[PDB]
Amino acid sequence: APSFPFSRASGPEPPAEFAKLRATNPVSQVKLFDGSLAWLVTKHKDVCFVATSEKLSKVRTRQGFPELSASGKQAAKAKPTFVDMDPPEHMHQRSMVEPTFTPEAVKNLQPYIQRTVDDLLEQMKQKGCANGPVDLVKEFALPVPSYIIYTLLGVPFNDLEYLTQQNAIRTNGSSTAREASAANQELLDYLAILVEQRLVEPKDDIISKLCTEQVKPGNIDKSDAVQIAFLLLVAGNATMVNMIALGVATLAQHPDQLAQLKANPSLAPQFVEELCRYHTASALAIKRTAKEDVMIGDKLVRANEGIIASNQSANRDEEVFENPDEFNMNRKWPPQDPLGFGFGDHRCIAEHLAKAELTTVFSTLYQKFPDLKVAVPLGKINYTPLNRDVGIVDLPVIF
Ligand code: HEM
Repeated sequence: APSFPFSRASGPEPPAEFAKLRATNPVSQVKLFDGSLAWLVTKHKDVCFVATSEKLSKVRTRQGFPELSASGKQAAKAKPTFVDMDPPEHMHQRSMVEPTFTPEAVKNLQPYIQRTVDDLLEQMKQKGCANGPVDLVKEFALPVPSYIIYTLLGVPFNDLEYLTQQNAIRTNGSSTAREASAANQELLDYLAILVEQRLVEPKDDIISKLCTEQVKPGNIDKSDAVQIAFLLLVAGNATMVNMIALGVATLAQHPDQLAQLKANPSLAPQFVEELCRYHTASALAIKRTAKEDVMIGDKLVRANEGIIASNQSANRDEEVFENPDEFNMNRKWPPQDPLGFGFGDHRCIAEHLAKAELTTVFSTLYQKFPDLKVAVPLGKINYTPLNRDVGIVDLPVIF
């Protein structure tokens, strides 16, 4: 059994194993870091089944849960938030924060999303690139999702830049373990203080809603509120940064489609849909253990055996998406959903927010900077390490 996670075939490409497995062995066994074996599911239809089957559990203290590293194994010891819950606990806690992320609520946020993107682009213009390329990640891709989610949680404007840097340190590939865990503690300590404050005078933010509607009535206590707030910050931020940067790089690689976006900014939604299918930047989140024996394709998965469902592979499934390895913002979409945000009850709570952010970025960026160019040869883009989710570490641009 091959070791899993697989390595990406190159900087921007999924692992090569997935296409071979989809063709010849779509439910197969892989070997995890600790020697245990898990089942790997690669076809779109089977990923949807794993994501919705009531016979499968996300509870991480069940025998067989497929942790992919040693830190995940010890993270499993902490009190769980709704990301690691089964029904009915899952929606009980998830519904406490879902009102901010509904399509209606995200529509109302759209002026603020646009103002945030406008302000950060205007700052980048004023900085200019007269002394060399600037890093689109540090200058734009990182602060846009960071400022928005921090602001929604309730962080005041003056604290945004420090906390944005600290959260970046958490996931930066060249951080030492001491740097990353110190940045992590910095974030937890700040959120605990913000929770204490909102308990005394609530404002109009997510932490205030939790303190007022759940902590004070006793449905959760203030430490749960910290954990839930922390989850909403760290679950998707690094992914948002990577999606923005991957979108720019992808458009640099497909000049004809960038030309269409420049001439019709209203194509941004379709560009975003294809971006999230093609670059599945969160590919290791759909993991389960079997509560009972369950049949998947031609394989029997026994109780207490772990399953990993690759939405990355599913988003390249030849049986669902015609020419899946071509980036084509003008593709015709089948009835099946792309799985960039997962599927079923656990499907990304922030799907609408994430897409609204991505759509605002790509309908604005080239209107502001019509000559935005990646400043290094495209073959020299600094992608994330091949053993990690696809992403871009830094992206020098001129404009
Ligand atoms: C483009 C950016 C994003 C992508 C591609 C993405 C992708 C995903 C994926 C694949 C999952 C697993 C869903 C499943 O189990 O079926 C997920 C879950 C989640 N995401 Fe996102 N996400 C993004 C942005 C965000 C943001 C901005 C936030 C927070 C504000 C967020 C919070 C979450 C949470 C809390 C979960 C767990 C939901 C649950 O188990 O009920 N994500 N996301």
